Amino acid sequence: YQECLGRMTFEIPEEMEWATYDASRVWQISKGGGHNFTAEVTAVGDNGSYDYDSMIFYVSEKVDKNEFHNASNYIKGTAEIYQDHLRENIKLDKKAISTLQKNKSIERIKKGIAEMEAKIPLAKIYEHDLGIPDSHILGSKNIPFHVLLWRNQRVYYFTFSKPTENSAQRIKDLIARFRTRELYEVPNEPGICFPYGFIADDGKTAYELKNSLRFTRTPNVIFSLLTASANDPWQTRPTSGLYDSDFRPGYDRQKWKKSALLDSLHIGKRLAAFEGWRLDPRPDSGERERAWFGLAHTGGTLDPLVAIQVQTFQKGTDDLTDYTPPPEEVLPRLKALSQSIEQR
Repeated sequence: YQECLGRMTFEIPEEMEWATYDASRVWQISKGGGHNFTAEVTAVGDNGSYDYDSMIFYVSEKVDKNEFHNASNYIKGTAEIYQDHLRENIKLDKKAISTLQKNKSIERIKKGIAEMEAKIPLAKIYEHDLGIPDSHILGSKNIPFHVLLWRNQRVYYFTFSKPTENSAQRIKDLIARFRTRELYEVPNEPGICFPYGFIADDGKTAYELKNSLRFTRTPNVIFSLLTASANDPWQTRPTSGLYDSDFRPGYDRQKWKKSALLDSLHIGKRLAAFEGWRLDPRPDSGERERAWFGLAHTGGTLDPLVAIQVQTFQKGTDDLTDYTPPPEEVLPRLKALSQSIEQR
């Protein structure tokens, strides 16, 4: 009873839920942050990167086909808002130059003008027909980047950061190897998985993936899983999307005690330390809410980096109606999943 991410796979001790891009924000997937579970039950940066033309890519939860069109229309919309913004900024500096000539620096301004004046025709978005069904392929007049795919009630958004003069053909070649997938369907072929997605390939292209899981019966704990090919170009470290509010929580030291949380764990057969912190209510204060955090990782250097970030969310932080279970109830099912990890 498996599932995969990146180039590996793992069994699951029961029901689990992938974090997917928010249904209510699919219209602004163009502003891409990351998948969540809820609005506030989230890891930072749950998406995917792939060493095609610097590709970042996401996958939404099930939405109506209307959001697919909204996404495309937001891209087009913000792109002419930009132009307007450039057009007025061009004038605001032209007014600056004259205020100046009243009295070499004006030179420096006239280029900024000439260079955002050249930006204007390229800031316009157009639709490219590359003969792809149920799609919105947007881009400049010469070059496509941005691909929205409508597939099984979900939007899939791929966006290319370093496109080329040959982008049209490169986008049609890659999409050809894309394929939807369903929960627990494990491909039998070189490729990289993400939630409900898959991209067949040679097994040689560099990648970095991160997406959180949730045991459906324990919603308050999430497991951000992180994997990247060996010595990846984005230099993604085991703490990649973590940031320090996870390392030192804010708690009032008088009603909750913050004790270090130290354990050990297996990924494949390699053993790695899981070390983080832990929050529990002192016996006197009448509190039940708990919180813990933890991270294990095996590099990284001759095979893919695999890391596990765990974090906790509080009761009433969304649709969460119970207190966080303490780690001794979650960790066994985590270690079980952890040991089952293997490449494909």
